[PDB]
Amino acid sequence: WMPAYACQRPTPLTHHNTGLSEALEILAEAAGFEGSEGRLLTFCRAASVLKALPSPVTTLSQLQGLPHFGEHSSRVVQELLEHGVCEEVERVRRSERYQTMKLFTQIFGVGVKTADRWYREGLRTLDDLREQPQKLTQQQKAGLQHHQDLSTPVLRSDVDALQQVVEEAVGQALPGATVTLTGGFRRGKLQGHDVDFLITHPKEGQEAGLLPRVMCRLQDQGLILYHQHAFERSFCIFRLPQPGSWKAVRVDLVVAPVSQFPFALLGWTGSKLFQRELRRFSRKEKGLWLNSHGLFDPEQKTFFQAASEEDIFRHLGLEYLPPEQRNA
DNA sequence: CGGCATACG
DNA sequence: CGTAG
DNA sequence: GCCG
Ligand SMILES: [Cl-]
Ligand SMILES: [Mg+2]
Ligand SMILES: [Mg+2]
Ligand code: NA
Repeated sequence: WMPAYACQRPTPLTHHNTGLSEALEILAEAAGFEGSEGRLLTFCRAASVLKALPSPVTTLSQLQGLPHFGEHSSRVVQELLEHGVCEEVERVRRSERYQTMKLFTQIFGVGVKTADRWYREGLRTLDDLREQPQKLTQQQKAGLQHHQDLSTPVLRSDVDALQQVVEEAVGQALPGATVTLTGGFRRGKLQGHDVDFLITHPKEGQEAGLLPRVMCRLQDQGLILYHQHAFERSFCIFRLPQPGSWKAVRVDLVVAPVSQFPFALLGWTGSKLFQRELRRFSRKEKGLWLNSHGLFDPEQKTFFQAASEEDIFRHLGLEYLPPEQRNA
């Protein structure tokens, strides 16, 4: 009675198998660092299955019949249950390759392919990167300059303050436009790496051209430490007040027309695995194509209208899950 | 075996 | 190539 | 790495 797709089952933020899921997610991350997207997906899916269980796994027996647990993931769990550590996981953790790829990929502007190239060139530390800055993109220069602040968690107190300043700019840019908190905070997280906001307007079409107007106003208020600048997604670094000072915070701003707002809200609320699984479910089980703009029936060549996330779950024949249960 | 989500900057 | 969930 |  464990469904195979993560979007078919509630996954709360906190659960009963934290240590086991964390170990599998190390292997998933390492698989991604080597370009093994299929193995990354299986380890992520197996980890997420454990997050959805109603109690702790105490015996290997309890994995039988669970989807995404075969010989490899079962052996990892068996060793953690019997010995408290998995040798494979500890070897990954200790490896120079894992540690450096993790360090490099957590820089804003650096992905797996860039990190891997730097690794092969012999680079290992952030100061190694700062010693050859003409090699860096301006986005990477920003990510490196701000790396320390961006490594500090954002608190829910921080979010409320940023939401207020974003609403002020949005209101001047387009009266009546609204700002909705999305991402991990909408799933109930008390901390985050960034803050995600979704912007729309109740009159279809009025949101066209909005984001440049919003960003120009935030920049004029001195709040933008970095951004890339027609566009509809902005990946920014904001100045957030602190006692006697301030800190840099990643903020994403997205604009959607109100007709697409439920699809954008669903996508930007995540989790990442939940959205991948939902889109896979849509296509492979229902023959419908889902993204953050809409839901397409490729046979009738028609888009589904949705007025709510509830509509979208119903369209897909899935029982509704609130954001707090999408923590796959 | 093929498949593994699907966009925008 | 990077970014997003 | 696992599923269908
Ligand atoms: Cl793979
Ligand atoms: Mg976020
Ligand atoms: Mg984000
Ligand atoms: Na990065």
